[PDB]
Amino acid sequence: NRFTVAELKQLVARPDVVEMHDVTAQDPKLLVHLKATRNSVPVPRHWCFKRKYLQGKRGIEKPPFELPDFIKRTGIQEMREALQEKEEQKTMKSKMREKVRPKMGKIDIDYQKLHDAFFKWQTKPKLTIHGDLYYEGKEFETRLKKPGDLSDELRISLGMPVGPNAHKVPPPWLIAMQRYGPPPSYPNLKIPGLNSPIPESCSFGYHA
Amino acid sequence: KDPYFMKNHLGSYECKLCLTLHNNEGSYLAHTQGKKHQTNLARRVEVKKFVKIGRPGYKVTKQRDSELFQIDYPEIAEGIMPRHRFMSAYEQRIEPPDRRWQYLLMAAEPYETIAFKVPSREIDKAEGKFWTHWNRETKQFFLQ
Amino acid sequence: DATVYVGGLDEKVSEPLLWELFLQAGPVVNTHMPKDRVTGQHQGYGFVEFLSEEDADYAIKIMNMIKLYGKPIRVNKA
Ligand SMILES: [Zn+2]
Repeated sequence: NRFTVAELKQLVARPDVVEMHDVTAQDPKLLVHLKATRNSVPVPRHWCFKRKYLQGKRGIEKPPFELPDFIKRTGIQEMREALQEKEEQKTMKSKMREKVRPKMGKIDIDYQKLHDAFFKWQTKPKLTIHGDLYYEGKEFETRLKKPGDLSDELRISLGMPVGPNAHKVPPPWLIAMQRYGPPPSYPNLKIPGLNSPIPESCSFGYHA
Repeated sequence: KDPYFMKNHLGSYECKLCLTLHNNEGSYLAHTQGKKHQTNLARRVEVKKFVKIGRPGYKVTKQRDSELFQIDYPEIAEGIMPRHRFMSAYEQRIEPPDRRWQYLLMAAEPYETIAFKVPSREIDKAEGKFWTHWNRETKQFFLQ
Repeated sequence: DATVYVGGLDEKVSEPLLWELFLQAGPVVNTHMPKDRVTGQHQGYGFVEFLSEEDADYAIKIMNMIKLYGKPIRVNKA
């Protein structure tokens, strides 16, 4: 009755999406068609797991919270942190004494700065499109570069200063590329001092 | 000095090797005893506890040989012969500068451990069976 | 045939840094970068898979001229 992954991959016009469990459904052709319909999003990854979706975030320590910058430029973090560290020294004698004789105006910052930071300097955050669901590892897969450019980080590790002089700056594989040819797999790569002008095509290289 | 007790981002406590969550102060230190913590401690005594220790410096008699230390030791009354070990200066109670040499350490139970500085890299072998002798009757200890 | 061995890698090197470096010489399909999982430490070597043999062999020929953290990188056929 349940035909295997082979024949289901043969039947469907897009066998990219049909997985191990879809042969065990109650309507495989419909399910794999809806899995391959256009702008739908897939089922969350933890429907088959054993760990209740986030009880694997046990031992990892994380930062408390980064306030957004427009709120940090109100000084509320510095005043509130100083006030908590002042209140952490108080005994219960002075904690119940300043309950009946309160010294007020401890922060009393202003209202024009707050109304500025919520209306003048409001910042659009970094949102995401509707397909991009969340899984447990998501914020630590951050690794997700091009030929002809090298990052500052990689250039520090290589000892390769970014400059425009295409011959003293180049990557140390320049001499070998002059001898052996340009990349077999980048036919349109242009390298300054080889097949691109040295001072003109200073971006290290470019596909053109 | 527990190296696995963690406090997380919300004011609870966690065993880090066990990966376990605990609500209050008293629920971690009642978990350190228990079959989850002890067996994970084993996966990651009595003779050490009952060592008699007066800490009495014996008398050594160093002497330049050529082809040796002579420690007079009062009675142990046990079968176990005195033991030597070569130890580095890297770990110490005060940890001060100039660490970088080796000590030939000698010990026996009731009484104090003795150390001998070695500045040369190699001259002898600080081994137990190859190069020690125990005159248990007169109670002088040997090592060359 | 499409995979090269990379050696003499400082353990501070990341898989993204290896990817950035070797994509200058040809498109890279994948990188296998062995790690002691108990200590979380890279082991001084990696395998870089190119899309074909010609690309990998070209890489080997042009790849012996890089120092990463002052250490010269070795690239060999495997
Ligand atoms: Zn535990």
